[PDB]
Amino acid sequence: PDSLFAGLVGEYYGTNSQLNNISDFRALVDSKEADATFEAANISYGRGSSDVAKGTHLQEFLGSDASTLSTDPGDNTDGGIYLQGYVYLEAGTYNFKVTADDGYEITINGNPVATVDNNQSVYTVTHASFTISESGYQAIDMIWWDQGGDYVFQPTLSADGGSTYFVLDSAILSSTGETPYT
Ligand SMILES: OC[C@@H](O)[C@H]1O[C@@H](O)[C@H](O)[C@@H]1O
Ligand SMILES: [Ca+2]
Ligand SMILES: [Ca+2]
Ligand SMILES: [Ca+2]
Ligand SMILES: [Ca+2]
Ligand SMILES: [Ca+2]
Ligand SMILES: [Ca+2]
Repeated sequence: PDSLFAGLVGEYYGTNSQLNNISDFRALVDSKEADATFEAANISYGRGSSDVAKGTHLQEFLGSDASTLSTDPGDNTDGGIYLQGYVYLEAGTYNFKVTADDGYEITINGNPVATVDNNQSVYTVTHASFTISESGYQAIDMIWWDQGGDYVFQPTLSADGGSTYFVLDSAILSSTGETPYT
């Protein structure tokens, strides 16, 4: 049985090779078991400096969510996270606005909805809108990585045409698509 919690299933991977793009991070994910798992219940991480994969920087980055880490990973030069689960969204139009260093990819119901396929110092991108056809728990996954240096990841979502944005957190996240009461 997979645990039911109000969050996404989180996996952290570190490496001593360079992460330049999404494909490099996905290859890392596919190469081994996660270096740590966690519950991603408040997806607003960092900012910090001096490499996410070093020392206690991952704990600092994950903040509130770090108390669910399965282990304290050892040092690596580069690292990132893979998150997967469900998010409750009513039918309608939405768009992401993401602050990040380095890059990332977010997909909903299998379709990319926010992508930066390269390294970058902290930058905020307002992404194009997408539609949700039916209200309910939508499948969502996220990739984010740090190639080194500074690191931050905050993917906010608007349901009202960019007037207001919210962080994805325990109000609407579900690890399995069942309703959490936690
Ligand atoms: O590639 C752009 C560049 O600024 C990279 O160096 C870093 O320190 C920063 O966090 C970013 O990853
Ligand atoms: Ca894996
Ligand atoms: Ca560590
Ligand atoms: Ca924090
Ligand atoms: Ca906590
Ligand atoms: Ca690197
Ligand atoms: Ca960086």
